[PDB]
Amino acid sequence: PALTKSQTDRLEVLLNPKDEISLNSGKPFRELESELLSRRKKDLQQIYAEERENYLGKLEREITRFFVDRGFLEIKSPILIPLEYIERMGIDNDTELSKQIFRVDKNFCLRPMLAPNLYNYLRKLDRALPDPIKIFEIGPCYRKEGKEHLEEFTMLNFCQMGSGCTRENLESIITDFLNHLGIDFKIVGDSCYGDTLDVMHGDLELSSAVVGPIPLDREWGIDKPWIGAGFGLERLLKVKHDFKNIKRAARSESYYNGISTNL
Ligand SMILES: C#CCOC(=O)NCCCC[C@@H](N)C(=O)OP(=O)(O)OC[C@H]1O[C@@H](n2cnc3c(N)ncnc32)[C@H](O)[C@@H]1O
Ligand SMILES: [Mg+2]
Repeated sequence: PALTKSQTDRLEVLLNPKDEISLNSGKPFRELESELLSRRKKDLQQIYAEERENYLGKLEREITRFFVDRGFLEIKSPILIPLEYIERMGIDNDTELSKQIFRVDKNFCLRPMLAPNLYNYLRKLDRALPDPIKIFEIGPCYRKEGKEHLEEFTMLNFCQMGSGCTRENLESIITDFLNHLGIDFKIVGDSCYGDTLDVMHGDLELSSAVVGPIPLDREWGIDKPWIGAGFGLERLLKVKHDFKNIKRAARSESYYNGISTNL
């Protein structure tokens, strides 16, 4: 008897990218399932015996090291932010991203992006720190949203403001970063300040990057050249570990380092 679609779905939960097992050599479902359960249990046992690190935590630590070592100040800013910051980001009450915001009270929301707090840090730090100002943050962001989007995700955003804010410098930082992580990519932009660049892995967007200045800056009291980019950590993990589904890379009770916890 052929496997049912439901049975196949169940085995796929238990399958890890490089399992050499074949789902069509006569073995009944129960046997295939039992084999995969054994393997996934042994995977968790191995993590628990040796490293004990969560991939999302560990990636955050590796990225933090990378940016700190290259002169960028580590920021930890609020996750719960004023709703006014979203409007000030140019996201109107009729925009599609406006419908994706998780509101919390009359006045607050879960940040859907790192830009507003980083804008405020850039303005504030310009009074204390020498040119150029280099900062980054990694942490949770939220958007009401498939196989590439999560409602709860983790962004890296880095910024430089003042001298050296060129397209070439931005591309070089992106290039050093992803070659450090071991992640294949191409940078796409219309090749003729103002530019947005997409960092792609095949069809998957890893990042949107901006060469400022842009008109939005004045809303935030910023009037200097700047460059920056945001990367989703769950996307980076998905690519690095070859997960078929991004939910395997997320904060989750169903997956641990891309291993099913329903065993
Ligand atoms: C001060 C200052 C200025 O600083 C800056 O603003 N500097 C320039 C950075 C601007 C770009 C960026 N920061 C941005 O605005 O969000 P995005 O919608 O473009 O998506 C960014 C990335 O987040 C991930 N991502 C987004 N949505 C999701 C999701 N639902 N699930 C998983 N991953 C996601 C994914 O990797 C995507 O490519
Ligand atoms: Mg984008």
